[PDB]
Amino acid sequence: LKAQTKTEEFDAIKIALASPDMIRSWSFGEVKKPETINYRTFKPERDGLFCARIFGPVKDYECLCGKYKRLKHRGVICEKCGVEVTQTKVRRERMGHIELASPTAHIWFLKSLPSRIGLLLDMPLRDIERVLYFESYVVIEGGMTNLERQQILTEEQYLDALEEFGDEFDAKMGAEAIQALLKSMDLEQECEQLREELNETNSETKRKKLTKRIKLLEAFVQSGNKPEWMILTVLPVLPPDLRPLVPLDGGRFATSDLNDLYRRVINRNNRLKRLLDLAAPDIIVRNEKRMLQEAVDALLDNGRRGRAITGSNKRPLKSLADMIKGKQGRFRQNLLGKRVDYSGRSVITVGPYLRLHQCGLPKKMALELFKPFIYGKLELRGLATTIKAAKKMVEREEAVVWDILDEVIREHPVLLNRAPTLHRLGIQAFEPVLIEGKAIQLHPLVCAAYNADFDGDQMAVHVPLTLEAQLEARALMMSTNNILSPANGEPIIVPSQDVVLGLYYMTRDCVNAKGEGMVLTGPKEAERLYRSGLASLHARVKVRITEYEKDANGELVAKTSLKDTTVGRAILWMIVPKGLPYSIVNQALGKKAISKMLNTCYRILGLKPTVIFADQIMYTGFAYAARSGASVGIDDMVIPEKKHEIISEAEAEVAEIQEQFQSGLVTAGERYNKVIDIWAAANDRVSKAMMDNLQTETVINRDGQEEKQVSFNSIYMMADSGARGSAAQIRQLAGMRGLMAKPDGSIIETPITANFREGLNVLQYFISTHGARKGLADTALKTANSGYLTRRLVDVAQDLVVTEDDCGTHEGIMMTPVIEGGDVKEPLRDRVLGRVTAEDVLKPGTADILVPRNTLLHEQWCDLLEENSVDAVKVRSVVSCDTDFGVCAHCYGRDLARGHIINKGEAIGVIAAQSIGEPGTQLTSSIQVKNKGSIKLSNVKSVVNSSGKLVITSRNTELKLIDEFGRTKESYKVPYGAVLAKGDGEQVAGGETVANWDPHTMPVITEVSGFVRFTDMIDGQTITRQTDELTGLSSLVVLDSAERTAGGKDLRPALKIVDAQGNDVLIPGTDMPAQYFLPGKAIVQLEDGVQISSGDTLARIPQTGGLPRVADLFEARRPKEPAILAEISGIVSFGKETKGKRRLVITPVDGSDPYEEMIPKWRQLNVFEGERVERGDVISDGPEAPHDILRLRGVHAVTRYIVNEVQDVYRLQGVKINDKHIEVIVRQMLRKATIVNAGSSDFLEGEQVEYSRVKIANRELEANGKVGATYSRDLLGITKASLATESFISAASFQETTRVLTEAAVAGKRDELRGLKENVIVGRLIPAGTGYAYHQDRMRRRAAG
Amino acid sequence: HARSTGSYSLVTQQPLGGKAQFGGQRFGEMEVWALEAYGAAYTLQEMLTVKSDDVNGRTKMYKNIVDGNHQMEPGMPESFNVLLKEIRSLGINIELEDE
Amino acid sequence: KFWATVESSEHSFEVPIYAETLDEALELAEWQYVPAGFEVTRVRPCVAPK
Amino acid sequence: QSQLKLLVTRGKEQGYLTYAEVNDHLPEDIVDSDQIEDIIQMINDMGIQVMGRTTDPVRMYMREMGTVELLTREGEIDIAKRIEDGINQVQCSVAEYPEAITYLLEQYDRVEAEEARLSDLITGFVDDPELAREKFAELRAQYVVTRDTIKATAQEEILKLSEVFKQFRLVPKQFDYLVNSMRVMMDRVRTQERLIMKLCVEQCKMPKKNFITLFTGNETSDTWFNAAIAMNKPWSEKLHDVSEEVHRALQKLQQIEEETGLTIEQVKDINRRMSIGEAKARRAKKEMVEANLRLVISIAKKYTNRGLQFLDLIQEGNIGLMKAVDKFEYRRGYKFSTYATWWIRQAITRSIADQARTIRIPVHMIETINKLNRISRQMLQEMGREPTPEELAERMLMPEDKIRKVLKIAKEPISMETPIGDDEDSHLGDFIEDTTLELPLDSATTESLRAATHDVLAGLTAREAKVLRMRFGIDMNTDYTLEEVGKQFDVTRERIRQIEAKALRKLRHPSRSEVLRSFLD
Ligand SMILES: [Mg+2]
Ligand SMILES: [Zn+2]
Ligand SMILES: [Zn+2]
Repeated sequence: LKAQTKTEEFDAIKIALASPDMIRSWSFGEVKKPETINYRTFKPERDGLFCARIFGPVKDYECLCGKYKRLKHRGVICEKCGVEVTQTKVRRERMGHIELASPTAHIWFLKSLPSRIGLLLDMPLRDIERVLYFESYVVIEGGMTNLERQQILTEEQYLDALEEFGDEFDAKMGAEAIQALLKSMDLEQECEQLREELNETNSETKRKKLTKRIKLLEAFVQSGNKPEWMILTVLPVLPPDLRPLVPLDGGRFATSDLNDLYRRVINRNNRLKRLLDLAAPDIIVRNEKRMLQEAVDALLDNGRRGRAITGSNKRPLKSLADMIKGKQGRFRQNLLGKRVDYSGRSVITVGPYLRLHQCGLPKKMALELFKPFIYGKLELRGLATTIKAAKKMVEREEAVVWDILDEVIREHPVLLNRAPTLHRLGIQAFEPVLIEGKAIQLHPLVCAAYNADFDGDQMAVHVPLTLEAQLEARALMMSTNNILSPANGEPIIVPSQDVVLGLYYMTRDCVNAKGEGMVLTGPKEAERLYRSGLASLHARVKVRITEYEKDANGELVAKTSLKDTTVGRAILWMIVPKGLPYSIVNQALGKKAISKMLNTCYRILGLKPTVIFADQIMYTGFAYAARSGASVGIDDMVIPEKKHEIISEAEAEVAEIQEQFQSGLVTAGERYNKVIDIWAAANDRVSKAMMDNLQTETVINRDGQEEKQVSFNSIYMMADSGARGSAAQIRQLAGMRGLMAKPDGSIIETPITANFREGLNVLQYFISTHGARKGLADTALKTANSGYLTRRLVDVAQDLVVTEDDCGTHEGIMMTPVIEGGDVKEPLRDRVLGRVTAEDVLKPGTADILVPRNTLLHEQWCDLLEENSVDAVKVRSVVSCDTDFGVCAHCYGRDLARGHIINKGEAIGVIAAQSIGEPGTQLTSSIQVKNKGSIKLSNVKSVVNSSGKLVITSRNTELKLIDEFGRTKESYKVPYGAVLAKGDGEQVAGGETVANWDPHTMPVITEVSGFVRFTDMIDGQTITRQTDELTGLSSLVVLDSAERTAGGKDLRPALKIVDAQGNDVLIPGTDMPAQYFLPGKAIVQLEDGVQISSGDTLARIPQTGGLPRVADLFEARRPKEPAILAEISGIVSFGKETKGKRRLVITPVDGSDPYEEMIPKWRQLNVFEGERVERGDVISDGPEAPHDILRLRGVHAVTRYIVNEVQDVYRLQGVKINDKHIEVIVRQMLRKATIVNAGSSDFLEGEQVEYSRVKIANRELEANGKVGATYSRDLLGITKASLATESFISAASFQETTRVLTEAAVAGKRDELRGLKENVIVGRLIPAGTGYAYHQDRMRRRAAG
Repeated sequence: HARSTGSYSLVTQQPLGGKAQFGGQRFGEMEVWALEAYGAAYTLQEMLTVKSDDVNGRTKMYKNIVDGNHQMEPGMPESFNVLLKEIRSLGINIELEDE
Repeated sequence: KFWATVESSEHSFEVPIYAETLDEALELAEWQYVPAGFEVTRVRPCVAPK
Repeated sequence: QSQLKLLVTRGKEQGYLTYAEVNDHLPEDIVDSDQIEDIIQMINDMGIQVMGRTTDPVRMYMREMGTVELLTREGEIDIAKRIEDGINQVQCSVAEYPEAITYLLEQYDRVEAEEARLSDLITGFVDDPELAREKFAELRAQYVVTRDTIKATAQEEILKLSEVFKQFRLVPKQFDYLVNSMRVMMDRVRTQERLIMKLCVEQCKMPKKNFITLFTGNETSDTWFNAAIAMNKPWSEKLHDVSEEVHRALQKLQQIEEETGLTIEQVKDINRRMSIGEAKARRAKKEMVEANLRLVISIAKKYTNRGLQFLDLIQEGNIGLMKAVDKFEYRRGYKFSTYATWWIRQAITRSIADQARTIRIPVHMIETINKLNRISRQMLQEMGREPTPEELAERMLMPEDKIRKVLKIAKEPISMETPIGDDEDSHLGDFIEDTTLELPLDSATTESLRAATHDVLAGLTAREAKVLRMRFGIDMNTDYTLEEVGKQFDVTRERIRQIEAKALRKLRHPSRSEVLRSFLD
């Protein structure tokens, strides 16, 4: 079958250089005149920038002169003035051209960053411009002569060289010269010579800079382009309708600057054409050629030469490059947004009468929106004659069209959206409910997701026209279909303010009230008791309840009993459906438990029950909150009676330190700290005073004297329930508020004593001002920062989408609780749940598989793992996923707006970036065990001393508390020289002392025992004599090797352990003796001859955060003062120091070639100078560089570094983000890898891990037995990783447009789409989600027969 | 405010403030991301193609909307086409291939 | 080659310095770094197990 | 003596640099991505910026013309002398060409025969129609006297022929055509010469030393051909193979001696002489212009802001200077400076009048506008505010109603990319509504109306439907005349016109008419 000719639905795209003939192909005529219109009867002047003959008729299906005006005449060209009679739309299509007089360089290819012409010719830019401007001659194909090829000459030089050899030598100047250079160039032969050269000289720089260029060259050859085309012969002109002349009111016109530019180019070109026929002198024609070049350049890209100005207007005219680039940073058409029909917006409001799936839509709005649907639906039933009649009907607002509108509104969803869209929940689909008013009514439970308040926020509505859009809105973007956060499985529909206060006031209990102690048959007569004003809401009552359980297999079991509860809780139980135990509502129900209720309800019953439950909860919440009569008075805020004393005492305290400063007892800087410390300490007292005087303050009585319980005080109910307000906020109303700080950043030592309830004098307010201002500014800035972070994150991920189903790899990461500091800063069940196992985990007793192989771990599975004591689970991750160019479902996880495992085709990268970026607006000396357990020493070498204690000889040492269950609770790090009262496998209690040491001291101890000798220690050189004046006990202080004398600077002082015989006691179990050298500024303990033992110290040596932190993390930025690591495992050594720095000589016990590095000595050391250290050990402390982690530790280590650090940032702010998303960001980060070995691709080439692996895995079989090449994983920042994209159309968006388009053009890049952004730009179905099927099918049809 | 179908811009065909019948709501990058996060491709397509930039798509839609047929017959948004012309106005040759 | 750790301004980074000796690498680093007002912190030899 | 420190020093003293300048100077060891991209961060931390031959030709031209030595009062006479010597030489070269005279005579035969005008054939000779009609007969006479002397006495009359032909000032176009004809003839001569040459040296194996020996002076005859090949030379007997081709192509070579009335020897001489003269002329004239290139700039500095670039002005002015050099004669004693000044100024003004406008307007329009602009000056503060719009042209010599139109079109269009309020990316053209577009609602109503009218036409009789569709363009191309309708309908004329009115009536009643009635909004 014939392949094709005409236009079907196109595949991909291709970009390249254009031949002069290729340019003349698009051109339907040449524009020979600068003229535009007729100036009187405004009409295109033939052969002008605007022409009917060249481009198109001014009116649809009508000739210009007016001969053939009939729609019948089509393919006829008029005889008077040839114009084919066709729609005027073709004036937006037809191109044109201009024959240039002299060749003209294309400014994009000349002035590009690499300067394509330049590096193609291997000719410097300066020389090329020197030639183009006729400043100097350049030889071309010099042949056999005195001169080379690329060599440039001058006037006299060229004249003389011409006088010598007329022929067999050639040189020119100007654009024609560069054209000749490019045309004469033989790519093939040059390639051959470069290949011969690459193989001779062996040097890094030479062969690198050679291989790069030969790569570029052969790329240009295979491209299909040709060098000549870099110099413009023909100049294409853009369609007139894309640079319109269109008129305006008052008679004035308006046109694009492209008309001015083009007109200039045409004018100067014509003048050149005339000057050539006039045989003008060289000095003229050269000037004209330069002017032509300048004009053409100004047309293509303006601002790279002169920045030409438009007629009558100072502002520089906008060129074609500026047409493509656009503005507002990097945005090209549909990224930055665009206008959309069938849409609207308005102020938003309440409406709690609504159901979670619906929203109030104003009558007028819905009418104007669905107006096209109403038109058809009217004449469909026959209510309207024709479409016009329907228009008139809805325009007259006849009473019928309302009821006719109710039809179209019923099952047709609408899209509701807010202004700051972050996470996908920013746009949610609802079901329209006609409302009288101009305001849009929103469901309260969604107010959390939108982050929308009622203070005059506005929302926009969109109509899902096509059937597919309706079903997409209903099955995906629907409100009830997302009850959960994409960031974490926790419910986003959690009740907010009034509702939680209502349920709180319900499930609260009072000590004595109506119906206290009485019994009730059930919830019905409980509510019947309350609604009759008989029994109080909160009272202690035993009721008969029937609670169910689904504990049977797939079946509900019914049970009934007498529960001890309150009347209110019992009334509330009428709501809670089926299997949920009564214990859920038996509590006080704060904002937390009320959420876990919904959560559990979803993880037990299902979606529908959770939704209806949620609606009911909101309803009863608002109801009883209204009934509660909760208010806020001035007497609701209770100021501590003791406060006035707490001030006075504190006011006395400072005075003490005020006097000591005058008597010189304390220094100024010490005084300031003392005063600020006491004043800050007073605030805690007042604050934790008012809290006690608030929470339990109510003192009541039941059949007796007094009994006290939690207070019913309103503001406190609000703060405790979680409705609104908090401890820090109530603290400002009642107790004193803070201590402010001057703009200097330093804190003022006169804190604000008065509060909001109390008056505030002038000063205090004036001081609060800076705090306010800086607060507003800070938030306003952090908005922008969060936005930018989100942008970079979406850019780095994007096209990452679930493609395969199960890649089937056992690979993954080891999931254990974070165990930070004292106890468990995050549990195991969190980091585990929702994530399918890599391999079957086992019970403490083995040969028993509770969870087989890979199975998604849900609530029940995690509960089963919780029954058992298991502290670790291996989990498949996106970073470890073997699937190339995407992620398998069995790796990623489950979590989503639904509890089920992740679907196929969902785009995970986008929701990952969104989940990370949305919350980001909220961002800114001895071990004592807190609990009871058993001591477990991890990774430690130690020794027992003469005191019976245990001293640790290892730098890297861990202390874990493993209780009887076998789970790890406490985890700490134990420094070198620490004294343990316990050992491995011991027993301790809560608060028991285990480890002890000193921070300021780094004790150098001895494993063996014996007398202490002295070697290479000489006074005045290596050491120095100093005796204490308060005691008389001395030590000879080791003099550092910077400050030593002439020849004594070369000796390494040491303490070598000797026995009774005077021999050398060897390091246990080795041939190597034991001698411990001492560093600089290290004071000894015992002198020569004095006998010691184990544990005795030989000598004792003295000594950001927030959102930008996350930014630094994701960008993999190297810190300022990085911790140095040991590059190779071995025993460290100190060579002779040099040049203000110090050599560090590592000594491998294993092979060879002892490695030495330059470390500045000023940096305090860590590593024992005389001991071995594994690769990755800390030679010094401080922040660690991510690259160092990746290189010296590994992928699994560095990914854990990132995730743990960023989570350390977020979790500190009380923000829940599943590790998943961060892991995908990591996957995108380390995507690139630099090859080491060879046999397929190049040597040092940076290339995609997916690409490389897909190659070598193909080379492990067939091919050669294995010719496959080794590589090295590389860590790239999110912005640098985002920089790498196969699609040039996608790259033309966020990157620099010019450079991208040029580099892609010279290469002949074929953009196959396959990505999200590029498909969005070109306006077709996304290669993910709904569209994923389509693009899959086509992808299969492609590359096949 | 609200709009069904209204006046369009001359340079690039897009909804525009029309005589004070108000132009369409702007659908921004973050909104496109939101549509991308959801698995809904068609809503996004019709959003940035038929309902906005497609000169044929709009009318060819409206006729179906009134005909009782909910579909879309999309095409190349006038924007990207304009960009094809603008790019091809230079020495740059950008073409669509295959079938 | 040799990775020289240079630190200045608000932050630090490593730059490749080619040479035949650690000492020579240090000299070539400083000569090609210090005079610009850039501090030379560290010099490390390139490992790369092969 | 540091490369990096040099880069940073330039980027410190200046403070401020561009990507390319940083790429120009980089450490010997830094060629790659992270080795630059980070160095930028290094530099953008302190002294932050990121983005001989000075380019702009305003300089280079000024320097290149700055080289050329200024002339002297006497030197101008030298150059002009070189000009005179140069030109009239090619004029004499024209006068010595027979076809050049015969062409003039024939064209004049076409003039008196009313096949063409006089203005195309002549500008006048040394100076009337009668005087022309006679002088032409003088020329013809001096031709017809020399035409019979072709028999050593002719060289005497050829002089006078040249004299009378020289007395004619030809229209520049005609003269150009004559010169062209001559040089083309020479190109033909070269065609035949090269054809004959390549059949001996490049093919037949024979030296150009021996080939040109008997060639010069004959080339037409067989003296070098039939009397040659028998010479017993190594290159002689080889000439038999191609002997057909040369002899066949020789016919045209001797034919040129007829058409042009000159032997092949003479032709080349005449045309070469003309080439020498022309070259001499241009050689002097260019040298004249290059000396006066400064004057052009000095003049153009006045016209700067009129809407044309500096270099455009100086180039058009340069063209004016060229014209001045072409039409100038030193024998008149007029100073070349004050003379050429007007020419340059004229070219400048005339060019600005044209290409400084997006909408180009005629010269008299520009002048007419100028006069109004001048009148509006005097009455500005004289009227206390400004003269009323309908009081300007009273002083002008025209109907005065023009003021509106003249004041309207004159205003240049506003840049479509002009930033509008809010200072945002909002631009003027972004707010330009498309009127020429057909709104979708109307486009739908049109379709519905098509279907409707079709339905209404489905209700009539087959012939009524056919004739009513035929009367209009309904479902057909090119609605037919009432006679044509009958032509296709058999029975014709007043018949058809009736059925029309018979159809409209049946469709007039509120049963069939009620459906499409609402379309009458
Ligand atoms: Mg708000
Ligand atoms: Zn016509
Ligand atoms: Zn996988």
